[PDB]
Amino acid sequence: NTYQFRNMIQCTVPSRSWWDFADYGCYCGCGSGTPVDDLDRCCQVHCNCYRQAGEISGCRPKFKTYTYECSGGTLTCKGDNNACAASSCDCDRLAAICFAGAPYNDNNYNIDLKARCN
Amino acid sequence: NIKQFNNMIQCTVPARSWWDFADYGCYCGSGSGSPVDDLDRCCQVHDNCYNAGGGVTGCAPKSKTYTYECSQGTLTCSGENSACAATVCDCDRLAAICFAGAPYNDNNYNIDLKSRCQ
Ligand SMILES: CC(=O)N[C@@H]1[C@@H](O)[C@H](O)[C@@H](CO)O[C@H]1O
Ligand SMILES: [Zn+2]
Ligand SMILES: [Zn+2]
Repeated sequence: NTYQFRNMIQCTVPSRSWWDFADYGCYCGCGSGTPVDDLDRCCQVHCNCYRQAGEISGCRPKFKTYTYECSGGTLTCKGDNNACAASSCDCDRLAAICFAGAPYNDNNYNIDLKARCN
Repeated sequence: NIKQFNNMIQCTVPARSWWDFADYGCYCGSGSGSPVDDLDRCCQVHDNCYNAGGGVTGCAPKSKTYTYECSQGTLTCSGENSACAATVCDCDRLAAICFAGAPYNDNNYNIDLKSRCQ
């Protein structure tokens, strides 16, 4: 669920408030257009990831509570997860890991979506 | 679905595009914090309507395609819509109608959420 994903982020990127990713580029906050950079593409893969999970009957990616462990840059989705929860967890985890490897460009935060992603 | 909602929006507010609402206030886009104005409220409810329809079975707002019509600024959802389509469709037309009537404040577009939506 959203809350768990927020933790993975604080996990892999402690030097930043999860808000730094609530409105970055064209995809962090999930939309469309040309990714602005590596970090934005991370979010691009994440939204698409959520979209595939939605194809599993009864699977609400923003809400599905899953089992995971986030230990100092280390993220682990637990096996005790069903198809929906397992898929969701791998989305968030991989996105969290992705953020950790992509530069964060202050320019790309809170950009004009109407003009830049359309 | 969202593709149909994007267009619903233009039916009632032709002078604008859905993009003007993609990043407005604290809700038109995703969800969080305290509404900013009438418009930012229209979006709160809309989302609520959606999560209420998610309660219908196998009902996915952003993805279920409904049968609607636009005739000179006035929207109409057709009857042949399944319980899920009909609910979503209505959500969207009420939102569209709510957007046209609410004031659009440039000052509340592209706002720094990390400071106005806690
Ligand atoms: C609270 C939270 O983490 N919300 C995430 C956001 O961080 C992420 O940037 C965005 C796009 O992929 O998807 C949202 O669901
Ligand atoms: Zn452990
Ligand atoms: Zn923004």
